[PDB]
Amino acid sequence: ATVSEVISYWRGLADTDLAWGWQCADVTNGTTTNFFGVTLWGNAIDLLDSAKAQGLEVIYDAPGINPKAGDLFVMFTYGHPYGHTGIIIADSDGYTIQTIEQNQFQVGGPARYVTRAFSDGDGYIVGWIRPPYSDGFRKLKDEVGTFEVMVPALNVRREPSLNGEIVACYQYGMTGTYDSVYVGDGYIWVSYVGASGMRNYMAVGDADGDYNVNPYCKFYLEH
Repeated sequence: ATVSEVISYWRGLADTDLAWGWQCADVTNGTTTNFFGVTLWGNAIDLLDSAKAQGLEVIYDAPGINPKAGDLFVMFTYGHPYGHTGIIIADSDGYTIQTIEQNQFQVGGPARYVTRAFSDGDGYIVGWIRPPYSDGFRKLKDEVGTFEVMVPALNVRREPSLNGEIVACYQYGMTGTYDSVYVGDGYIWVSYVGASGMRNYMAVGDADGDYNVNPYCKFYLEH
């Protein structure tokens, strides 16, 4: 993937919803997963550690060390322990950063243009990931399980399809029961009856056939 490709994708979304076609639903792991095939686990604040562990390039903020267009920043947050992330859309002079960021729905909101200082009332920039930029459905099984969300943010839908209506977005660490597993549109899905009373579907990893080959969750089976 190219820098212009990725920035243009995010500019498109900022310029403009419940039919968004990404499953992993934050800016950073959403981008690494969907453009680079590299999935990161953790809260936003954890993603520099997870990126390093997956062999990606990570650079920590320091005097004279400033981010570039295409970099994915991690921010320590004062108001909660989970951190914040976004994509840097222009080279930084070290005093401001131009970004696109996101603003039952626990995370994964609509994208917007932001310009921020390196440290403010909400938190401060810790560092950034530099991605390696270059030049139907079917029931699989009934199963009594619980999931644990391991990615920063994960969309939940009303149908187990790429663009099924989004009804929640779960955060890292969320757990819940499920009663069945589906395959569809390149993903494995778990399914459960939501509090609304209607059935929901959540993609839990990229699929090769019936195999979850890139998991977004951990799975636990009743004993």
